[PDB]
Amino acid sequence: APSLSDPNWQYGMGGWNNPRLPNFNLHDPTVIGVDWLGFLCLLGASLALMYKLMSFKGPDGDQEFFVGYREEKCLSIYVNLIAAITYWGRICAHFNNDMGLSLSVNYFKYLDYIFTCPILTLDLLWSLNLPYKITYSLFVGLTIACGVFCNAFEPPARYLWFMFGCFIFAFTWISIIRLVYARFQQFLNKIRAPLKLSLTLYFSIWCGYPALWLLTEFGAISQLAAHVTTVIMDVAAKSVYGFALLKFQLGVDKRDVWLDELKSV
Amino acid sequence: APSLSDPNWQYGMGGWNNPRLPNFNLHDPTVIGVDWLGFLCLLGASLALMYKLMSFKGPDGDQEFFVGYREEKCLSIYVNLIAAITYWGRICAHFNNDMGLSLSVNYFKYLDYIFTCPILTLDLLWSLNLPYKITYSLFVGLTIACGVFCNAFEPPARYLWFMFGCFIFAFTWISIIRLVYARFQQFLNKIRAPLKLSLTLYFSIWCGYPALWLLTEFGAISQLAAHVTTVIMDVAAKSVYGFALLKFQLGVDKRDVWLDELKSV
Amino acid sequence: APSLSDPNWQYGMGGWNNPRLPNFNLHDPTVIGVDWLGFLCLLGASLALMYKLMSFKGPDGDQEFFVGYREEKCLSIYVNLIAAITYWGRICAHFNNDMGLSLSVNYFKYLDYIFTCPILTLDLLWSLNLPYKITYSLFVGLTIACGVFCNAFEPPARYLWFMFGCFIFAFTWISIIRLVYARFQQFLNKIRAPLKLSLTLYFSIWCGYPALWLLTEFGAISQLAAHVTTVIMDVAAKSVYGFALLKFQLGVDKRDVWLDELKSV
Ligand SMILES: *C/C=C(C)/C=C/C=C(C)/C=C/C1=C(C)CCCC1(C)C
Ligand SMILES: *C/C=C(C)/C=C/C=C(C)/C=C/C1=C(C)CCCC1(C)C
Ligand SMILES: *C/C=C(C)/C=C/C=C(C)/C=C/C1=C(C)CCCC1(C)C
Repeated sequence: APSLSDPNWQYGMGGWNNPRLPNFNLHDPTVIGVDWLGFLCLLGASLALMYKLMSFKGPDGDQEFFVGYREEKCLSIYVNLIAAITYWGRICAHFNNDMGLSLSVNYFKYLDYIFTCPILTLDLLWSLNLPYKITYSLFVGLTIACGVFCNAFEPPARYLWFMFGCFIFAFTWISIIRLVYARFQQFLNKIRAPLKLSLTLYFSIWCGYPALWLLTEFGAISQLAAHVTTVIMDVAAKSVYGFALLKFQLGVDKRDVWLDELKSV
Repeated sequence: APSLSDPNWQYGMGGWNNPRLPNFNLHDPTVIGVDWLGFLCLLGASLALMYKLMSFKGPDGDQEFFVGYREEKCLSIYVNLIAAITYWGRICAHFNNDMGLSLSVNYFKYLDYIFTCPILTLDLLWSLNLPYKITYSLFVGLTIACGVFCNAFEPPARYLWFMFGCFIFAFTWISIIRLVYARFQQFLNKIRAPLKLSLTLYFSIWCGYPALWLLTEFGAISQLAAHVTTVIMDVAAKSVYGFALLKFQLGVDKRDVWLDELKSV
Repeated sequence: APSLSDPNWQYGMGGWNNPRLPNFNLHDPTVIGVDWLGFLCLLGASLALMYKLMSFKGPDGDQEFFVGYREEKCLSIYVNLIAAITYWGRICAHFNNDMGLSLSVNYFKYLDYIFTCPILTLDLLWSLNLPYKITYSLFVGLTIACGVFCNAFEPPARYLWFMFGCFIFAFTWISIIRLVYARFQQFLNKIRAPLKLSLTLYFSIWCGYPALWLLTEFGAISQLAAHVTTVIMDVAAKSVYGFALLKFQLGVDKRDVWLDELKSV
């Protein structure tokens, strides 16, 4: 009796077809332009990061492959490159008239984030030498899986999965923010306002994904606007972050007095 | 000519439909109750482990994030949490009348074990400082993949995959048991009978999965009884294990004389 | 309007059905024999590597589990074993008349390579102590994913994915070859011609995969010949490599003067 096809519901792209959202035309000029812009931004950021890292000769300017033997510094590059590949799929799907198996790369919403967000969290926590560097990465991965199930499934299980992922993300993100603030309250030793604004806005960009999902679900924001905003948030979250960290963890052993093991909060 | 739909066989939930097993009603009160109990047990165990670990301040009571900078101690928590998420899916599938895409979380038998058993084996071998700590984890993962293919496929390939996974598991488990006995014959220095009973019964719980599959396949044990027994075995294998290890590897560097590199068997 | 089924194209095994290639009879005696030979070769190589590694007692002949506590030496074994499992699936699919769900193990071309090539690259770069040991592993993985999408999708997106994977592989492989030549120009201190021939032919075997795909795509080489050549290339690339490295990185700490961190190219 159990089956994957409930005959009381409709299905389409990405799983359950919400009866209140109209069909989203993936072949609109706005969508093609925005996807091209996102792919170009991510690929350019990845190439520039790779050039700036591999070309670094070390603090004393004699160590070829200085970053090659210190792999944790390259963790940013992958986060961009994988994203670029995902966006490349979108471009391919438009050359195929947004048709057939080519859509499979981005068929399920938030699935592409499974291979990026955990690595971004891991690199952010490793760069600042913070505790629970992988535990929170796994928690973010489970959040992404919860979101994938939520967007794929029918209303009841969809909302239950959303709630599960929401508490997991809330706990992990509050913990990460407290750790990062504790670490950065030592750096302060003009920079204060810009640093605080950058930190709070970077946290807000992450917090804005579930807000966008909720706005899209109940017909507040249109699907086209949601797509454009999602592309902008992905670019802002991934491209800048690596460049911001590049001028910070270059030519260091990552065990300085500033970045020693966190003590007393 | 090749196709994924052999017209000489029937198909249903989880792949091939055995013509000798009746359809298993996933919407039975017993199944809902047992799945709720399993989810509650796994989630409670995960939360209690997380609280007891993150709250540990170190041997001298001055190291906040003592476990945060020693990640290998948290490897237990993930094993539970992932399991809980899997069980959460079951609960979601019952709120959706055991219908539609919601079943996809537990569509394929033993697939959920792919992300838990390797981590459990890795943590068990790392805690006791034993050799081949990852090789046996990968072997267990390949065993889980073999079981997934076995349950998914039609009789001939099903039995061949079962046989392959069976020898892999036999070799890996005998090796692990010999290593664990060699390590624990030093600890003995009242505890002997309880420790031996706990160790042998924990090994028996792992050994009982293929036995349950064989009993279910040939109509000895009913599918409902198999489901209840599988839930009990999962709880026993995962919830207790972490709590048992918690009072052992707390506030240590994991390189003591007892847990030095194994020598002479 | 978007759907995974473009009605202007045909579909079959592995995704898009090329209208210029005839249906490939997977139940031909040549295919069964070649798959059996490949499975036997990979499994025998894995078993012999495992026996020769686990049985090593260390440089001074007193360290049981010498390789067990030095895991990076076993990275070869997994590369073979996983491959064997994949080939096992093929054998299973022939016992099921090349029918039904059993084909799912090898439904998508190059998907099986996702879990082998990255590990092979990682082990090769780690054994010689070379930089970017994981970055190039991830690049090879993304190349394999690009190839999977290329073979799965319809002509336009297929060729675009092929081009993307082709540049990624070109960059990564030229970088790896330059690093390996730089490392091995120190070893030279009769061996020169055999070593150079082995190195260049091993690189050529890797370079020959996209060449085989291009030859198959445009009806130059027949599908049966492509299958046999692919099996031979897999055996040559995986079985020999581990045995070649076995007599090199046995009973060493992997930080000798020859294998110190690469300097000045
Ligand atoms: C580059 C892409 C990034 C950083 C994406 C991040 C995505 C999230 C943090 C998503 C979070 C979600 C929840 C907290 C609730 C469930 C829905 C999600 C997946 C959108
Ligand atoms: C928490 C869940 C756990 C520990 C599950 C463990 C499962 C196994 C050890 C399964 C083993 C199997 C075989 C040895 C043969 C093939 C069938 C399996 C997968 C049930
Ligand atoms: C044991 C199997 C091995 C080593 C397989 C290796 C495969 C490749 C290096 C494949 C490379 C490809 C490209 C560079 C272009 C796209 C097509 C591929 C995947 C065949």
